Amino acid sequence: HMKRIAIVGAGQSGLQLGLGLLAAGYEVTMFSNRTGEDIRRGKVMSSQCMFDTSLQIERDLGLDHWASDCPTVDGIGLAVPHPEQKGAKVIDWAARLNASAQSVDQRLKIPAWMDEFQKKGGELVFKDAGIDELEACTQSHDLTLVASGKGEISKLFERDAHKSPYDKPQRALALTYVKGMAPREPFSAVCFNLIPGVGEYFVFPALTTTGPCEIMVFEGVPGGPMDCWADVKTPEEHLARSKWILDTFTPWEAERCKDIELTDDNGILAGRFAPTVRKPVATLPSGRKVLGLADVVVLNDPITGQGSNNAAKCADTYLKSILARGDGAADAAWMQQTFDRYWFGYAQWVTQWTNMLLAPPPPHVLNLLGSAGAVPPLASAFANGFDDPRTFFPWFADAAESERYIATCAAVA
Amino acid sequence: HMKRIAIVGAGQSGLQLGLGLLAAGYEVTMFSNRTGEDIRRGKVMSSQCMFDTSLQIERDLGLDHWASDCPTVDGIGLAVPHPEQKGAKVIDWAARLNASAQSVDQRLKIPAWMDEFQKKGGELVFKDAGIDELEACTQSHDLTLVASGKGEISKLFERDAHKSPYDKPQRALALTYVKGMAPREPFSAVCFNLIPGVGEYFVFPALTTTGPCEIMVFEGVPGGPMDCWADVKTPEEHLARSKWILDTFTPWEAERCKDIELTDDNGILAGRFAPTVRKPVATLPSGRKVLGLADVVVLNDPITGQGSNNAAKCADTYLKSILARGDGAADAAWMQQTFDRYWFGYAQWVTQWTNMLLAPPPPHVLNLLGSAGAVPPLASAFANGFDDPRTFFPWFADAAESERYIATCAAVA
Ligand SMILES: Cc1cc2nc3c(=O)[nH]c(=O)nc-3n(C[C@H](O)[C@H](O)[C@H](O)COP(=O)(O)OP(=O)(O)OC[C@H]3O[C@@H](n4cnc5c(N)ncnc54)[C@H](O)[C@@H]3O)c2cc1C
Ligand SMILES: Cc1cc2nc3c(=O)[nH]c(=O)nc-3n(C[C@H](O)[C@H](O)[C@H](O)COP(=O)(O)OP(=O)(O)OC[C@H]3O[C@@H](n4cnc5c(N)ncnc54)[C@H](O)[C@@H]3O)c2cc1C
Ligand SMILES: c1ccc2[nH]ccc2c1
Ligand SMILES: c1ccc2[nH]ccc2c1
Ligand SMILES: c1ccc2[nH]ccc2c1
Ligand SMILES: c1ccc2[nH]ccc2c1
Ligand SMILES: c1ccc2[nH]ccc2c1
Ligand SMILES: c1ccc2[nH]ccc2c1
Ligand SMILES: c1ccc2[nH]ccc2c1
Ligand SMILES: c1ccc2[nH]ccc2c1
Ligand SMILES: c1ccc2[nH]ccc2c1
Ligand SMILES: c1ccc2[nH]ccc2c1
Ligand SMILES: c1ccc2[nH]ccc2c1
Ligand SMILES: c1ccc2[nH]ccc2c1
Ligand SMILES: c1ccc2[nH]ccc2c1
Ligand SMILES: c1ccc2[nH]ccc2c1
Ligand code: NA
Ligand code: NA
Repeated sequence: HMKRIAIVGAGQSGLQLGLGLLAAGYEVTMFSNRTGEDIRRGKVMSSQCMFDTSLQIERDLGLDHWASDCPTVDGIGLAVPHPEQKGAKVIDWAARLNASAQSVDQRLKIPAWMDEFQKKGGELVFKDAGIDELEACTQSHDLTLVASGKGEISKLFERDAHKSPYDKPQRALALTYVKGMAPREPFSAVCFNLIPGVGEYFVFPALTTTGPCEIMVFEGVPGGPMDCWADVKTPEEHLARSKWILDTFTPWEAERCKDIELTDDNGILAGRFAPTVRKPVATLPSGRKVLGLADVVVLNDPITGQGSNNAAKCADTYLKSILARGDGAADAAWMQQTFDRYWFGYAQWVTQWTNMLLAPPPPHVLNLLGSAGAVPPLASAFANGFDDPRTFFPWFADAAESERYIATCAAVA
Repeated sequence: HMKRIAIVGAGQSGLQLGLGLLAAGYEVTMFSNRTGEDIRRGKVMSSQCMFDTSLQIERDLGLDHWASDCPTVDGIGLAVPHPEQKGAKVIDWAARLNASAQSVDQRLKIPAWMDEFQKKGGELVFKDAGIDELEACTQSHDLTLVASGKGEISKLFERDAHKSPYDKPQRALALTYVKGMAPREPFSAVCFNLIPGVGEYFVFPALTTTGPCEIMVFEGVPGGPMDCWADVKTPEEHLARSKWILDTFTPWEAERCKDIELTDDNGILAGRFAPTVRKPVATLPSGRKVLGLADVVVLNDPITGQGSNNAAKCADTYLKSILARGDGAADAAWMQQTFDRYWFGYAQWVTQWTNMLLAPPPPHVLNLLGSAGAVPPLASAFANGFDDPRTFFPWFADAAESERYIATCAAVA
């Protein structure tokens, strides 16, 4: 009678997909390796800035439960320190987003969606799932998906070397969730601070388990002055190192932080990983097959702020493919084509752009970013491209095309 | 109080946009150069095969008025004549679409949407609009759009030479709407017949003013054996020349046509045009500005079946941009950014792919099309790519990437 879907991994993409499937009349089994409460009170996992298109995917499913309470992010700003004048910027501009972005802590969203999943009839099973659970799921369900993010079981899927130009981390990452930051005026924004040869500091308002906050995101070229977390062993030390980066590299941002505190002692993170794309179909010892979802198959560095946007868009594409398939077999071909539509239609572009941004920038890029400060339509294109990075091609990557786009923008300024 | 939008040109994109704007509470003025009835009873304009994503845009607006009555197109087929054996094919395969396509004659859809537009409160003005009407609209409306398709006033917009690699027609076109064709079994499809060095014949079921039909689409390399319409001066002669092409080049299709008749004497068309992209902002003598929509700014050869899909997607992107803008100015910068989002996010890919397909194919393409006949997942990717041609990049265009995609497909077959 009823089609039955198993999802291993209770994360953003898995739960969005599972909730959509329940609403469409499927039976859904989901495995989680943590309780909701331990997720709420555990370490942060991301900075999860979702732009309008991803937000709308959630709205269309009825899952925008924090829309009113979560602060809106209304623009993007970009600043570059002056090579000469201390504490001055040589580039400093901003542009409004055509529609707001929002960052709802996954510590809030994932547990609440787990609650909703059970209320809507999903079967939530608690276990650190392994091969045995995948073998069991594939015998009792029409389709089994792995949605375990950066978890170890994700390595069941073969690395796709041609889609993975990097095999090492390209940035040392850290997150710091704080209260008390002076609000940005006259509108909120993701404040991008690009430190040439050193790294990046991004900061924006968000909602966490103690209410509204701002999230500080730090990325450092490995071995550089912002690869600076190895000796940090306490929350107090993490807050202090966060303020040290701002004092040292972005004193204009330190002026907003004279009174910041951590939201909670678990509102901190540091780590690193190599960008990786994996093949989406994994074969179990039995010969049965499972399909990878979102970060299991496409894992990008957070520098472009796309992971949670990718997660929403991936789960949307997979849900649409399931609903269209009907009673057709969920075989390896269908699985692969489902991933291919996500990859070739969308994620290949997000991934190529993110991987290029991790490398040292060519000269036409500096000209582009500086020109944006004098050409508001170009600044606007930069800001709104974060909602659909396909719109950056080819002009972000090619000098001649970048000059042509600057000219188009200047002509309507 | 109310924002007011003028649209010059009562075509598919203009009417979809106008109806969406009325539903959102805007005042809309629209200019048409023909009455609804003369459109219904006049010459056909297109073959308007719309794939699922475009169909869903219409559904989401409540405009899928023919969904139940229009025959569904459930797949794509590809056939290539054998160079040796007479009347045989060396390639002949098909694949199912993940969701049906539909072709509702614009002679039906445009007049019915004009009726709906008036019923929903739009102001429909009948005049062959010129500069004077654009000058008048721009004084009395917040935003004026030109949606006149292949009409002469579209030339108010400057040709974009960098986005327009062609300045001459690349195919001699013809359309023939017929009754009596044997239905394709066991499922309907767009039957692609590629005649190397000569042209293309496509055929699929559709709905017109006399009910269900099939549409024959002919494209001929200029000066070749299928550039064969210049001496056709009557409907009877047009039907006969249509059957001659099938008898001569695709006798397997002629077997379905032993009993075909025209749906009506105006169910025929022949012509040609150069693919053209235009700059989207036009400046009137007064200095006020107007924004071009759909075929006014991006006009592709029909060979890839995308014009009406582009029209729906363009009007969707423009409607979303208007709704997000609120009371912000509809200035040249906003106009340009609205087009840019359509172009860089979507249409640049449809356009580049369509323009490459008009040129003689490189060897890796023949290998790809032949391999699809032995690799069903690749045939499926080919078919479903017509719903989002971004999914064809880069593997349709690059030999090495084409070989990699064939390998991915063969591994899950
Ligand atoms: C520092 C940092 C900052 C980021 N900032 C942003 C940002 O600003 N914007 C943005 O869009 N993205 C951002 N991201 C990325 C984004 O958070 C992720 O890409 C997103 O969470 C991916 O969703 P997912 O559903 O694939 O995985 P997740 O949401 O991580 O879900 C995976 C879940 O599976 C569980 N799991 C693992 N193994 C198992 C197992 N064996 N059995 C059962 N369950 C298991 C895990 O516990 C976890 O809860 C950031 C990431 C990092 C690291
Ligand atoms: C032979 C052929 C086959 C095709 N087959 C397909 C297919 O299979 N699939 C597909 O998706 N697309 C196909 N197309 C393309 C598709 O039909 C068009 O791209 C689509 O109609 C574009 O919509 P539009 O709204 O931009 O223009 P239209 O829908 O053409 O609307 C333009 C309207 O503006 C009116 N107008 C012109 N000048 C003025 C003026 N001065 N004042 C007022 N009104 C004016 C015109 O009379 C017309 O009604 C085909 C095209 C051709 C020529
Ligand atoms: C170019 C522009 C700005 C810069 N700040 C520090 C180095 C450097 C180089
Ligand atoms: C190790 C790594 C990074 C650092 N930045 C400043 C001091 C320092 C030490
Ligand atoms: C939005 C945009 C870019 C970003 N980089 C890191 C976090 C983040 C959020
Ligand atoms: C994806 C594809 C086909 C399917 N048949 C039953 C469930 C299911 C999921
Ligand atoms: C966002 C993130 C990193 C970047 N490096 C250069 C531009 C840029 C934008
Ligand atoms: C193109 C290539 C490499 C790059 N690194 C940062 C921006 C950028 C653009
Ligand atoms: C992020 C977004 C767009 C961009 N264009 C050039 C560099 C770059 C970085
Ligand atoms: C290659 C394949 C098929 C063909 N039919 C006619 C010429 C030709 C060339
Ligand atoms: C002119 C053009 C094309 C043609 N195909 C067959 C005869 C003929 C004449
Ligand atoms: C669908 C797909 C391709 C096509 N080429 C011409 C008409 C047509 C319809
Ligand atoms: C597009 C953009 C801004 C606008 N303000 C009023 C109407 C309108 C349309
Ligand atoms: C559709 C239309 C034209 C084409 N030429 C080669 C492949 C192909 C597909
Ligand atoms: C790449 C380049 C040119 C082409 N002509 C027909 C198919 C095709 C693909
Ligand atoms: C149409 C669609 C996809 C394609 N891949 C190679 C040629 C070609 C034509
Ligand atoms: Na300043
Ligand atoms: Na046959």
